[PDB]
Formats: sequence, structure tokens, C-alpha cells
Amino acid sequence: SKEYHIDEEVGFALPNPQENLPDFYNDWMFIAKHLPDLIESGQLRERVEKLNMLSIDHLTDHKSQRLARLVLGCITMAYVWGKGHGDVRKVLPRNIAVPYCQLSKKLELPPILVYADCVLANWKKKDPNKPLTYENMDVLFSFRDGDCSKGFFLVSLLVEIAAASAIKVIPTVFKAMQMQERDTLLKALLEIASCLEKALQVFHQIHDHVNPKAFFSVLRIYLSGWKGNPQLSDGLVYEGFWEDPKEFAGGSAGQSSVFQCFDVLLGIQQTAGGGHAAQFLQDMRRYMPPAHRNFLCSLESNPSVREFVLSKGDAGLREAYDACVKALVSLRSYHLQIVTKYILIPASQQPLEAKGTGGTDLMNFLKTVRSTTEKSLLKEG
Ligand code: HEM
Ligand SMILES: N[C@@H](Cc1c[nH]c2ccccc12)C(=O)O
Ligand SMILES: [C-]#N
Repeated sequence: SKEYHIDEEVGFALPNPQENLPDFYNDWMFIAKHLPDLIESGQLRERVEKLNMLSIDHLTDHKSQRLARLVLGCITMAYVWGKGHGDVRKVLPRNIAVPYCQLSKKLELPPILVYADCVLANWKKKDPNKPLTYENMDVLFSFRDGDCSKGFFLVSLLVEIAAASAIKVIPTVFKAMQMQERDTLLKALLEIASCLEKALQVFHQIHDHVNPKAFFSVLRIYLSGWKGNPQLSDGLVYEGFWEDPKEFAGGSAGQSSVFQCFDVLLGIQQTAGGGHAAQFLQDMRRYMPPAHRNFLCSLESNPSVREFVLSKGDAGLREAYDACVKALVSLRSYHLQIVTKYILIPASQQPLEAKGTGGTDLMNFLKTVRSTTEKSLLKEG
């Protein structure tokens, strides 16, 4: 669909994003491309403060603006967190803060590195003739040496793309409901379950390409933001553009449109009830590109797939619907095994509730979200 910016091959991911900006923005591009050296050297904060206020008017198209958001995003995280020890800047310089805020307001995103920046736009194809696989792909920007950002962002991207194979089946589902096509609806649901099952298998790759200790103690702090964060409790002031400190949540796959959309499709009311988990998942829609925010909107306006399946007294159709719900439970149960390996165990090894980069009480949050998904199982009900 061209209206919602959903690619046939890669879904919500930005298809074939640009690898370089125009020569007017070469000051920006140099800093972002050598973050591993400049942060380790300890001269990044000096280089950002001593830099001119470049204008956003020269960026012609969407892909250039998204690359600029990624460049400015990675820079802003590197500036604020620094080496990642404790010395954090609570104020972003006017020369970098103003254009980045204006670029963010143009794309209707917040001025912080989001999922759409560091995963959906932060990749390339080595050889265009070869298919989309880990060995044939590479990220555009990293933070540190040995941070496993290549493995992390690409395995994240590959799961997106796998799960996004079920997006093209969604028009078939609602058309089948409108026309009362039982066999088509059942086949479409089983196909969606199959894509979500394959997304879980693609998740297994994370164990090969990402080291837990590297992830937890190096990379994870550069994905953290400044909403519900003791290190920047009042917020982060943007010099020139805003008056008071402004709070924005750090990045997470809570900001992914694909996993939020299957909860909506299947009638799993994650964003209902007024609890803290519902609040986060609804709030993270502000951190998605406006077209994907519009897609989740369009999806919610359709009649309930759940209500349709429950009314028919049809064991095959219930089972097909349940395959999709089971597949989301499996995915989230496995995601919690990843959380145990990559957050909990590393955290216990270093010398009250643990916070995610997105800013949630992660164990309560994730187990609530899974529990809500488990509640939607029919079990031939
Ligand atoms: C090292 C890898 C990963 C870790 C440590 C991790 C950890 C977490 C944490 C702590 C949250 C809670 C939100 C926050 O406050 O930040 C979260 C949310 C989420 N993560 Fe991950 N995550 C990882 C990779 C992935 C991958 C590959 C996916 C792919 C499907 C995924 C899907 C989600 C989703 C969908 C949410 C939102 C809550 C939900 O719908 O279940 N994550 N993750
Ligand atoms: N929220 C995760 C980090 C994470 C996983 N996937 C992401 C995608 C984008 C940004 C951050 C992430 C954590 O607390 O460890
Ligand atoms: C996943 N954050």
C-alpha cells in the first residue's frame, strides 16, 4: 500500500534507505560515521559544541530526511550519554538541537532516536542481487567498538520483515468477513499465524550475533531516553528551540507498528483499560512515522475479527484464529527468555524495579502484555 508507506518486500521498514547525505551536511555525516572513535577518544562533546547551525531546507526527499534523523539521532544519544559512565549532558547545544527539532517536527516524530530511525532506516544491502539475509546486510551507524549493533539492529530488522509478511494478508481477512467467505478467512488466518511462527524462528539468530554483556553494558545505554529516567529526571532541555526541559521515551520495539497491528487485528486490547502497559503502547504510537500511525488507525476502524470468529460456532475458524494468538504468545514468551539472557543476568553480574530503554517497569510490563495476549485465547470457547 502506497497510502500507508508499507513496502511489499520489507513492510514498515524503509526500503533501500540512502547511505549518505548531500555535501552541505558533511559536518554531520563525519561525526555519526566515527562515533566508536570519537566517544572512546573523549572528544565528541567538544566536536558537537563547536559546530555550525546547518539548515534543514537542503534535504529534498523523505529518505534524505530519515537519514538526517538517524544521523542527528545517533549523535544526540552519543552526546547525552557520552562514554556511558555517569557524566551526562543535561542540555543539547542550539546548533544541533534546533535543526534536529525542526526536522523532527516536519516528519511528525519526537526529537530522539526511535525504532523507525535506528532499525527501520539503519541498514543497507551489500549486494542488491542477493536476498535479504544477515550475511548480505550491514548497518549504517554504530555507537562503540564491540557493541554488537550490527547483530542487534539487523536481527531486529529481520524479525520485523518476517512478521511483515502477514501485513499483505490483512485486506483478505476483512474482505472475507464482509463477503462472508469462511474458507478464505480461515486460510488467511493460518497464513498470518505461519508468518508469526517464522518471525520467532528468525529471532533465534540473536544468540549468534549479539553478546549479552556487550549489549547490556555498552549498547543499551545509547538506546535509553529521558522519560522516567533518574539520570535526567526533570528532562532534557533543547537549547534555542524549547524553553523548559522536555521528556521523551527512549527507543524500543514497542514503537514497532507490526506487532502492535496484530494485537489490533486479532482484537487483543493491549491499549485499553487505562493501565500503565496500555498507556505505554498507545503513547509509543507518537514515536512511529505518521503513515504507520494512520495504518493502525485504519485497522482499528474495521469490524472485529475476534467478534466475527466468536459468533460463528466454527471450530476450524476458532483454531485458525487461535494459531495467530498462540504465535504471539510464543513470540512474547521467547522475548522474555531473551530479556532474561540479555538484561536480567547481565544486571545481576554488575557490582527498585528494572527499567527498559523505553522506560517501562519491564518485567511487570512484558508479563502484563503477554497475560493480556493469553487471555485472548479462545480454546474452542
Ligand atoms: C536483546 C534484545 C531485546 C531485549 C533486551 C528486549 C527487551 C525489551 C524490553 C525491556 C521491553 C519493554 C519496553 C521498554 O521499556 O523498553 C521490550 C518491549 C518489546 N520488545 Fe523487546 N527486546 C529485545 C528484542 C526484541 C525483538 C527482536 C523483538 C521482535 C519482535 C522485540 C519485541 C518487543 C515488543 C513488541 C515490545 C513491546 C511489548 C510487547 O508488545 O510485547 N524485542 N523489549
Ligand atoms: N527496550 C530494550 C532495547 C531494545 C530492543 N529492541 C530495540 C529497538 C530499538 C530501540 C531499542 C531496543 C531494552 O530495554 O533493553
Ligand atoms: C524491544 N524493545
